[PDB]
Amino acid sequence: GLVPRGSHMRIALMQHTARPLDPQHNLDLIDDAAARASEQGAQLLLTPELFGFGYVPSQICAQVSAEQVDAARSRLRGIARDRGIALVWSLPGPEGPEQRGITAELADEHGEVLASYQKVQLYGPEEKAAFVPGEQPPPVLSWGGRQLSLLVAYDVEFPEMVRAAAARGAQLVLVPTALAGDETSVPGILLPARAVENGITLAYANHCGPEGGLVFDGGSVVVGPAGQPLGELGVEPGLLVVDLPADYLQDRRAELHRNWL
Amino acid sequence: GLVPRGSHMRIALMQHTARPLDPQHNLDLIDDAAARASEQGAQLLLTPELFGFGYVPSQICAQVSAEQVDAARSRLRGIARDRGIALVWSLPGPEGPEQRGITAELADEHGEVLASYQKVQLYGPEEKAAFVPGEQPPPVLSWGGRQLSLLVAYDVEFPEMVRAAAARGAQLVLVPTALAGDETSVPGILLPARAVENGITLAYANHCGPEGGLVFDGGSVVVGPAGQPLGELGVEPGLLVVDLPADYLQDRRAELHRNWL
Repeated sequence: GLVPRGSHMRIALMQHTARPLDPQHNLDLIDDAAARASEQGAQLLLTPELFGFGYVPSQICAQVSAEQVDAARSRLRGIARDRGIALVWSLPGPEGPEQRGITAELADEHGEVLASYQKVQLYGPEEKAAFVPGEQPPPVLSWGGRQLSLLVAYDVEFPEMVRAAAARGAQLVLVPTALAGDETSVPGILLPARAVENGITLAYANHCGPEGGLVFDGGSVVVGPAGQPLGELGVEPGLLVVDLPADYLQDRRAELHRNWL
Repeated sequence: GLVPRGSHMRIALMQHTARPLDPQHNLDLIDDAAARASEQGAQLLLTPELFGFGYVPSQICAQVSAEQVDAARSRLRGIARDRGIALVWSLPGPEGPEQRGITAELADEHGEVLASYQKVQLYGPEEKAAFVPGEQPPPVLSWGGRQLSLLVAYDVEFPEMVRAAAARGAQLVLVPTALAGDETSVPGILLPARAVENGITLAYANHCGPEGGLVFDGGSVVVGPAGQPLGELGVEPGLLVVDLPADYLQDRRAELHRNWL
């Protein structure tokens, strides 16, 4: 509804099912969500991990070329510009099939790519075969009055990954994901802790329903600094729209912690 | 009740109010709990942070001598031996008032002190004035068929501290605490995450009720590896008795995480 008195940031999360290896279909779905989010007053849309090709790691490695990834990336830059909305997507990275990782990028409302990040924590044997892990810490950048960061899926389950973002100043961590198998503890136990233990907000945008042999949980959610959901979806497709409104980060004895991991 | 088929470890947690600066009274309370726990078949009793002198950091620094700490320590070693129960307590450390920290020690059922640990993460200005922070990682040792570790209070709120224990092999992390001010997020959001994110069990033994100007929350709890409470108390004094029955620890990219804290 109308923009509320105490908020100058409205975000949207797209939760939907992707079709393996059908980028025209999946990117159309993102385009539809982007238009809808923009009409609803959202300034940014977060979309799920690997949505443009479906969550099919071994098929992506075997069948999706670099030129086909770049074509999807171009289309997504165009959707950000043409729908006038910042957009976070996740595709394979730009290198050859055996050299690339899983990435996330943020384009602003002008279509300018502000940040790119390569998933550091790959999940399971299929992802580890299909992709190269990232080696760089999460980026943190000013946008819309806050410091935003990016992580991908399994990364958020590691307190170290969220702490790395918060250490660089992050306030709002945006996380494309692909979580299947009724893993309730991730959004139900881990995200709230990641929010509280850093004093940050996180947004987690999942696939939902059957896709690529798996059953995605939905459960997309935005969690505030007190660990409470500001908004959440269940298992069905949806567009979640949320208005955003002793100290751990300074107290942590990071010079000792770094020697004890 | 009777020892159950699938469990060979029964632990107890003492939740009670301490009297500031009255060790005879507070150590009697521990003795009472130890006897009761042993009768109930528990093999170990966990007791709260600084219970023997009360949670009064500035008064401990100003008024409690090293010889008075050592006298309390001796009494607690004797309670472990004489009640035939392993005992985790927390007192000031053994040094002079301006050189010591807040510690936790574990004595076995023979009264042998197996481990000592000095709290690394001091909470607030009063503790930081009254005590010196620890510089060593948490200890991990075999006892009762598992790897046990110790942390104290605020330490457990840092994922890095629990990860440091789990990295050394910990399976069961025992935590004397003193949590006041209706801080629900600690036992309600952070402990479950610390358990899940490491695949461990944690035990958290609090004070309860008014003491030393503060109002302790109770809420003592044992959390299993799925993040669910195996047993819990509310705000009243009690003796909680619990029978104990992709992979984060190996997947974490600790060599990168250590550079990003």
